[PDB]
Amino acid sequence: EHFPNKTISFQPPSGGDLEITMHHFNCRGEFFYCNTTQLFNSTWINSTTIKEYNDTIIYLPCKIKQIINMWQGVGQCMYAPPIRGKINCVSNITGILLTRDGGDANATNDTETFRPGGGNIKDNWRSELYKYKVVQIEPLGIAPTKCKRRVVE
Amino acid sequence: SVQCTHGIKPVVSTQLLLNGSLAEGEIIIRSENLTNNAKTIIVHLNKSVEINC
Amino acid sequence: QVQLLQSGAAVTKPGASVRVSCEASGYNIRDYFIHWWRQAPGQGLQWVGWINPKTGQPNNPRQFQGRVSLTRHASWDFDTYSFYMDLKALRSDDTAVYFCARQRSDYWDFDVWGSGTQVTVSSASTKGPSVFPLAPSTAALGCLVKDYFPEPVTVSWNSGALTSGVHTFPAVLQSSGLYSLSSVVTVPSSSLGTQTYICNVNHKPSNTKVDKKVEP
Amino acid sequence: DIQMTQSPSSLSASVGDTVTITCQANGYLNWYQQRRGKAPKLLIYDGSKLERGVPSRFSGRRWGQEYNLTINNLQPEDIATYFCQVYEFVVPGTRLDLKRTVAAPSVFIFPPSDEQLKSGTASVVCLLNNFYPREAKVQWKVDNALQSGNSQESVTEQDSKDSTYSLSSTLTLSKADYEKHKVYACEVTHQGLSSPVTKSFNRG
Ligand SMILES: *[C@@H]1O[C@H](CO)[C@@H](O[C@@H]2O[C@H](CO)[C@@H](O[C@@H]3O[C@H](CO[C@H]4O[C@H](CO)[C@@H](O)[C@H](O)[C@@H]4O)[C@@H](O)[C@H](O[C@H]4O[C@H](CO)[C@@H](O)[C@H](O)[C@@H]4O[C@H]4O[C@H](CO)[C@@H](O)[C@H](O)[C@@H]4O)[C@@H]3O)[C@H](O)[C@H]2NC(C)=O)[C@H](O)[C@H]1NC(C)=O
Ligand SMILES: *[C@@H]1O[C@H](CO)[C@@H](O[C@@H]2O[C@H](CO)[C@@H](O[C@@H]3O[C@H](CO)[C@@H](O)[C@H](O[C@H]4O[C@H](CO)[C@@H](O)[C@H](O)[C@@H]4O)[C@@H]3O)[C@H](O)[C@H]2NC(C)=O)[C@H](O)[C@H]1NC(C)=O
Ligand SMILES: *[C@@H]1O[C@H](CO)[C@@H](O[C@@H]2O[C@H](CO)[C@@H](O)[C@H](O)[C@H]2NC(C)=O)[C@H](O)[C@H]1NC(C)=O
Ligand SMILES: *[C@@H]1O[C@H](CO)[C@@H](O[C@@H]2O[C@H](CO)[C@@H](O)[C@H](O)[C@H]2NC(C)=O)[C@H](O)[C@H]1NC(C)=O
Ligand SMILES: *[C@@H]1O[C@H](CO)[C@@H](O[C@@H]2O[C@H](CO)[C@@H](O)[C@H](O)[C@H]2NC(C)=O)[C@H](O)[C@H]1NC(C)=O
Ligand SMILES: *[C@@H]1O[C@H](CO)[C@@H](O[C@@H]2O[C@H](CO)[C@@H](O)[C@H](O)[C@H]2NC(C)=O)[C@H](O)[C@H]1NC(C)=O
Ligand SMILES: *[C@@H]1O[C@H](CO)[C@@H](O)[C@H](O)[C@H]1NC(C)=O
Ligand SMILES: *[C@@H]1O[C@H](CO)[C@@H](O)[C@H](O)[C@H]1NC(C)=O
Ligand SMILES: *[C@@H]1O[C@H](CO)[C@@H](O)[C@H](O)[C@H]1NC(C)=O
Ligand SMILES: *[C@@H]1O[C@H](CO)[C@@H](O)[C@H](O)[C@H]1NC(C)=O
Ligand SMILES: *[C@@H]1O[C@H](CO)[C@@H](O)[C@H](O)[C@H]1NC(C)=O
Repeated sequence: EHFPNKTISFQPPSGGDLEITMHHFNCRGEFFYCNTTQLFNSTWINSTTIKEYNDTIIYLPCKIKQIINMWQGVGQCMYAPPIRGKINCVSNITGILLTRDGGDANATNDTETFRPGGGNIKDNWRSELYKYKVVQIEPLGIAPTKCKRRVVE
Repeated sequence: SVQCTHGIKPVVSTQLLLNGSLAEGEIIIRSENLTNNAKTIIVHLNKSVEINC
Repeated sequence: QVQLLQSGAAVTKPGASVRVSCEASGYNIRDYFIHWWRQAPGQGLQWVGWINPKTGQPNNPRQFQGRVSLTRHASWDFDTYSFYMDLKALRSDDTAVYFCARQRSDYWDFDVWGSGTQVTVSSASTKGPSVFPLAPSTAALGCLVKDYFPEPVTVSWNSGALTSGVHTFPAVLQSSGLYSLSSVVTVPSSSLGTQTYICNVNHKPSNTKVDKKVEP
Repeated sequence: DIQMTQSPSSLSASVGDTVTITCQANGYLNWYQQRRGKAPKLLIYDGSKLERGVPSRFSGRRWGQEYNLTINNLQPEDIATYFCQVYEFVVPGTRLDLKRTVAAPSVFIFPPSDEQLKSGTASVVCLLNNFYPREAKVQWKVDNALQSGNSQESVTEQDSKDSTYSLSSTLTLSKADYEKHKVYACEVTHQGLSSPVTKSFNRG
C-alpha cells in the first residue's frame, strides 16, 4: 500500500560489522550471533501461485562470541565467562528493523529491495516509547467574572 | 492521561526486536519518511512468532 | 579544517580491481553519513552509495550492487578515518571521477566535498607518446598527439615561448584506447609556408619526451 | 517515485544581469554549482535557505512545486554549471556562459605528411575556429560526397578573451579511400557566419 506498483524483494545484509550482518542478542550472560539469512530473501509478484509447503522447521546457524564491543566506541570492551550447562532461550519476535535501498536515475524496474539489520540502538526503544509525551501542568488560569472583591471601607 | 508508563524491558538486539510488545491494530510501518531511504524502517507485528534458540 | 581529501589518480586494466580512498578528521565524524558520487565525463552526477561510520553499514543502488563494495577503517581515537571503495570487475565505459561527500542534516544537503580521483580503465596498456606533424599548405598549425595512453600529456610550442592564440582541444579517446588531441595556435595568413615551429610534449605515465620540428 | 525536470539548460546572459532557472520536484532541493572538472559546491539548500559563506546575490523562491534560483549582477566568475539535487535523483544541470559575442568561423584544413601512411594510417582534420554560437554542422566530403560515422569532433572550452568558441573535426581514413580523391571540402553553416562556407586544399 505504501508503495504504488512495485514488487518487494528481500536480501541479507550487504556487509558491515558483525553487529549488523548478524542478529545480536543476549542470553543469561553470554551473547549469540545468529546468521538469519534464510529469513530475508523472497519476492512477491502477483500471488498467482500459492506455494503451499509442509510444516518445515528452519534451523539457523549461530556463532558465539565472547569479546564484544556492543557499543561502538563508548561501551567498555567485554569478556563474558563461559556459562555452565545447557542454555535455552525462548523469546518473542515482535518487530523487525528494515532499511530501504536507493533507486536509479534512469529507469526503475517496478521493484524495491529491503534489507534487515542496521540502525543504532535508539531505534530498538523508539519503537516502544512511541506513545508517550511528557508535559508540565500550568495550574494558574485567568478568566473574566462578575465578582469584584468587596474591599472594606 | 496516565500517571506514568507501563513496563519496558531494556533488552538489546540488532536485526530483530526480541521479547517486546505488540500493537493490537495491525501490522504497523513507522519511519520518519518512507520516501527518504536514509532513515530506518521499523515494522510492528500483531501476532508474535515464538523464537527458540 | 574539515580537510576532506581524496587520493591521486589510479589506472587499471579491464576486469581488474581498483581502490580509491578518502579521509575525514576535522570534526565529529563518528556521527555524519558519507556518500560516494561518480560522474561520467560530459554527463551529470550519479549516486554510488552511502556508508555509516558508526557501523560500516553499506547501501547501493540496483545496478551497482555486488560489483561495488564500501568499507571504513577507523582509528583508535575515533578522530581520523579512511573510507575505501572497491569496484571489482571493472567494465568498459565506467571511466569517471569518484567523489566523496558528507551529509550535514536530514535535508540531504552536502557541504564538504572531496578532491576527486580520476579513474580510467581500458586496454592498450601504458606506452609513450608519438607526435605526427601537420604541414600547412590568418591560419593555424597543429601537432596531433596520436597513439598515446594514458592521460595526461603536457603540450607546449617553442619551449613554451611562442603560444600565440593556442587552442588545445580536450583529449578525445578513440576505440583503440589510444588518446589523441589536437592543439593549434593562431598564425598569420601570408607568412606561413616558410616559418618553422616546434612542438614538445611529455607523458608522465611513460616518462618519454619527443620533440617534433614541424615543417611546411 | 520522485520526478525531476529542469530549465531548457541552454541559457546565456551578459555581465551584471539576473537569470532564472526552474526545477520541479516534490522533495527537498539543494542547489549545487560546479566548475569544470571540480568538486561541486553547495549553494542553496531547502529552496530558500541560504548557506553560510555564500554571496548575497543568490535567492530562492519556494512557490508551490516550482523552484527558482535568481543570481544578481552576473559576474564573470559566475560562469559555471548549475543543477538542483534531491535525495537520489540529480538533474543533468544547466550550462551558463556569456552571450551575443558573434564571430564568423573559418574552416582551416592542413594536409599531413606521408610519414604516417608508412605506418599504414591516415589522419586529416577540419578545424572551425573563433565562432559563436556553438551550434553548427561540420562534415567531410570526398569529391563532394556523403561522409559520416568516421570523424571525431572536439570543442575547446569557451574562449576567455573574445567569448567565442572553436570546433575541431578530426577525420581518420584508410589507405585507398584517402588519396583516391585529391581535394576535399569541409562545408560548415553557422549562425555567426552570414553564408555557408566551403574550403579546398592541396598537398605539395
Ligand atoms: C523474553 O522472556 C523470556 C521469558 O521470561 C526470557 O527467557 C527467560 O530468561 C531468563 C534469564 O535469561 C531465564 O531465567 C533463568 O532460568 C533458568 C532456568 O533454570 C531452570 O532449571 C534449573 C535446574 O537446571 C532450576 O534450578 C531453575 O529453578 C529453573 O527451573 C534459571 O536456572 C536461572 O537462574 C539463575 O538466575 C536467577 C535469577 O534470580 C538466580 O536466582 C539463580 O540462582 C540463577 O542464578 C545463577 O546465575 C546468575 C547469573 O545469571 C548468578 O549471578 C547466580 O549467582 C547463579 O549462579 C534464571 O532464573 C528464564 O528461565 C527464561 N524463561 C524461560 C521460560 O525459560 C527471555 O530472556 C526474554 N528475552 C530476552 C531477549 O532476554
Ligand atoms: C518528509 O515528511 C514530511 C511530513 O512529515 C513532508 O512534509 C510535507 O511537505 C510537503 C511539501 O514539502 C507539504 O506539501 C504542502 O502541503 C500543504 C497542505 O496544505 C499545501 O498547502 C502546500 O502547497 C502550498 O505550500 C507552499 C508552502 O509555502 C505555499 O507557499 C504554496 O502556495 C503551495 O501552494 C504543499 O502542497 C506537505 O503538506 C507536508 N506534509 C505531509 C506530506 O504530510 C516532507 O515533504 C517529506 N520530505 C520529502 C518528501 O522529501
Ligand atoms: C550466513 O549464510 C550465508 C548464506 O548465503 C553465507 O553467505 C555465504 O558466505 C560464504 C563465505 O565463505 C560465501 O563464500 C558464499 O558465497 C555466501 N553465499 C552462499 C549462498 O553461500 C554467510 O557467510 C553466512 N554468515 C557468515 C557470518 O558466515
Ligand atoms: C511471546 O508470545 C506469546 C504469544 O502471545 C506469549 O504468550 C502469552 O503472553 C501473554 C502476554 O500477556 C500472557 O498473558 C500469556 O500467559 C502467555 N501465554 C498464553 C498461553 O497465552 C508469551 O508470553 C510471549 N513471551 C513473553 C516473554 O511474554
Ligand atoms: C494483523 O494485522 C493484519 C494486517 O496488518 C490483519 O490482516 C488483515 O485483517 C483484516 C481484518 O478483517 C482483513 O480485512 C485484511 O484483509 C487482512 N489483511 C491481510 C493482508 O490479510 C490480521 O488479521 C491481524 N491479526 C491479528 C491477530 O491482529
Ligand atoms: C525449544 O527448543 C528445545 C530444544 O531445541 C526443545 O526441547 C526439545 O523438545 C522436544 C519436544 O518436547 C524433545 O523431543 C527434545 O528432546 C527436546 N530437546 C532437544 C534438544 O530437542 C523445546 O521443546 C522447544 N520449545 C518450544 C516451545 O519450541
Ligand atoms: C498501478 O496499478 C494501478 C492499479 O492496479 C493502475 O491503475 C496504474 O495504472 C498502475 N500504474 C501506475 C504507474 O500507477
Ligand atoms: C535468497 O534469495 C535470492 C533471490 O534470488 C537467491 O538468489 C539466493 O540464492 C537465496 N539464498 C541465499 C542464501 O541467498
Ligand atoms: C514461502 O512462501 C512463498 C510464497 O508462497 C513461497 O514461494 C516459498 O516457497 C515459501 N517458503 C517456505 C519455506 O515455505
Ligand atoms: C589493532 O589490531 C587490529 C587487529 O586486526 C588491527 O586491525 C588494527 O589495525 C590494530 N591497530 C589499531 C590502532 O587498532
Ligand atoms: C520562478 O520563475 C518563474 C518563471 O516565469 C516566474 O514566475 C518567477 O520568477 C518564479 N515563480 C515563482 C516565484 O512562483
